[PDB]
Amino acid sequence: AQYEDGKQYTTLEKPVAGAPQVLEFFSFFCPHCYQFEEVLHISDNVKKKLPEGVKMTKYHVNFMGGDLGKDLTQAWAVAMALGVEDKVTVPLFEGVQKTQTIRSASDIRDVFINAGIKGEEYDAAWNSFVVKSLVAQQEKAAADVQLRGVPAMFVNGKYQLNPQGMDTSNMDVFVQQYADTVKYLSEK
Ligand SMILES: COc1cccc(-c2ccc3c(CC(=O)O)c(-c4cccc(C(=O)O)c4)oc3c2)c1
Repeated sequence: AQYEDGKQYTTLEKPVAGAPQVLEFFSFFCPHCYQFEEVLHISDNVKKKLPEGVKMTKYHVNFMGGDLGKDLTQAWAVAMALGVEDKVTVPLFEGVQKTQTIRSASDIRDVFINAGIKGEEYDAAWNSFVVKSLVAQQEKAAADVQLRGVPAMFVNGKYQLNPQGMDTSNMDVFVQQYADTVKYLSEK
């Protein structure tokens, strides 16, 4: 077959029930995730190939960056609660990996302030129990699939993308086949 279990994707031994249709995990400390987001724009290219209105979920992970890595998961929960993901994704990636000016929770907060999020607005969400639940959601999702590495993408909580089975000769070709695989899986 053109698509085969173990080539472009893998099947989860224990399927996860009720998971998001398309769920990808990432870390602002993850170098591959930087390439995925800023150079390849994988998520946006996957979204453009799925049926309009499909649910695309993106969660941060804890297992990179120790203390800061957990602050970034809470900061991503803040971004999700306020709906400012598209405003802080770039500066956070570059703050951590390009300029390396993000070394504390306050430095993370600076990115939101510079992005236009009001100070009181950010601090209220940071300490809100809505955000604490969003943090638990992200952790539960990663735990459900026994996530040990990022970047990663799962489809309907049963199939896991295998980026190792694609050609990296061409930036655009790699993205296209990745997105086509997600489409194929979502139609399974
Ligand atoms: C077209 O030019 C470019 C320009 C910028 C980046 C890339 C590029 C190429 C190859 C990969 C691979 C697979 C591999 O390492 O073989 C991964 C990856 C993804 C998720 C998890 C893991 C893991 O194993 O944890 C690895 O990300 C890649 C990114 C290519």
